[PDB]
Amino acid sequence: IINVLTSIVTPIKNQLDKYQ
Repeated sequence: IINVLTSIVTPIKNQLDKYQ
C-alpha cells in the first residue's frame, strides 16, 4: 500500500514539478 500510495504520488508530484 505504501509503495503504491507513493506510486500514485509519483506522477502527481512530477506533474506539479512540470507545472511549476
